[PDB]
Amino acid sequence: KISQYACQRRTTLNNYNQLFTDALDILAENDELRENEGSCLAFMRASSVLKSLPFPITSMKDTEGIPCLGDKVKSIIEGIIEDGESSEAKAVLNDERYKSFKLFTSVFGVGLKTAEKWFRMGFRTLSKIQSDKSLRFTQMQKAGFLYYEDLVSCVNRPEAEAVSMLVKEAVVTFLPDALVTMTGGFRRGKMTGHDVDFLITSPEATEDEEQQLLHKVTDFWKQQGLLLYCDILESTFEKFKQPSRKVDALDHFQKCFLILKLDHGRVHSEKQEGKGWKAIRVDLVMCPYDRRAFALLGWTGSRQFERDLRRYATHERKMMLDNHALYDRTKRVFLEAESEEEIFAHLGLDYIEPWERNA
Ligand SMILES: Nc1ncnc2c1ncn2[C@@H]1O[C@H](COP(=O)(O)CP(=O)(O)OP(=O)(O)O)[C@@H](O)[C@H]1O
Ligand SMILES: [Mn+2]
Ligand SMILES: [Mn+2]
Ligand code: NA
Repeated sequence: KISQYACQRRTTLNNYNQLFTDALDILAENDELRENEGSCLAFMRASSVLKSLPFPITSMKDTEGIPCLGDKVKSIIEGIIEDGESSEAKAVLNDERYKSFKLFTSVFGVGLKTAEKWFRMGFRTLSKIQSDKSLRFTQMQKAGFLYYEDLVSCVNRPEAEAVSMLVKEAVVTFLPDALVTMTGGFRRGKMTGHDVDFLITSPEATEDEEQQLLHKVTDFWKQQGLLLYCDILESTFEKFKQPSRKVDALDHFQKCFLILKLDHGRVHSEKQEGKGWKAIRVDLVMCPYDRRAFALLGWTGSRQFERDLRRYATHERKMMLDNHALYDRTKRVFLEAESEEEIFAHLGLDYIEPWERNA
């Protein structure tokens, strides 16, 4: 019996149901754009459970006993079994609002509100947006347009590893005892990603040393001429506050959203070609040493795995979980963890490996 929770499922990158899940992911994305949160959630949960299957669905009988598959979802599956296509997802892919939203938000610095604004102004192409003499762009959007081709091309594993070397070299220069971990999609085993994320923590650093590290590391890269974009968000972390009750929990740790210049010579791949460097989106998070397991768990993802982990903790265990802590409402105590395994054990869950969290 397959659980309704992604945190009680093993979801690996060998997806046998991409025909169904690609269609469900498109329908969920459209519901997000149309502000239909409920329908979005139902399609995301259906897509997630099909991603966990160890075999491809080839008939409607194969869907028996699978949770999170409502009547609307089963109609979509039936249509794909019929002729190998989803008429519903095909209509979304041909919709002008959907096409514009996907295209505009593919730019770093452009979200739902700016994409909607440009659509209602009559824009349909990035060429017309960039060349417009009346539009005003944020510093984030300027970087998004300037490095667009590099950012839209996938970051591969040799590039992610080359970035990891740069991050570690910079970090240990100021904090030699610091632990640097690659998180996000690449930690879940992905071959490619839109960015490279890292968790940084130090067992001996002070509160001030912890606060200054991201400033020191980015100033060092600025001096090197490697910092193409930088936004540092100061910490709002509260050591003794209860974890978030929200569906999508906010992270209060100090973090930075960067664009780094990655020289081709630093990349050890099978394959200078052009300008000799590639712009790479990099996110760095700094957390207190005692919260490193909660931060690692939250930053590893996937987003669906994190949502279900927090939902299971609340509804099944009367626990409150987020990127900073785990609180037991029955025992009235915060639960400590030195590893992700200890968090799973506190929750009464079998340990799910990072490459099994692709929900
Ligand atoms: N810029 C950011 N802001 C907030 N959280 C982020 C973040 N980047 C990464 N994370 C966190 O770490 C996980 C990775 O998030 P994302 O970076 O948005 C992409 P991904 O799941 O890593 O695959 P991809 O970036 O390789 O395509 C998420 O669970 C999220 O909570
Ligand atoms: Mn990522
Ligand atoms: Mn990221
Ligand atoms: Na965007």
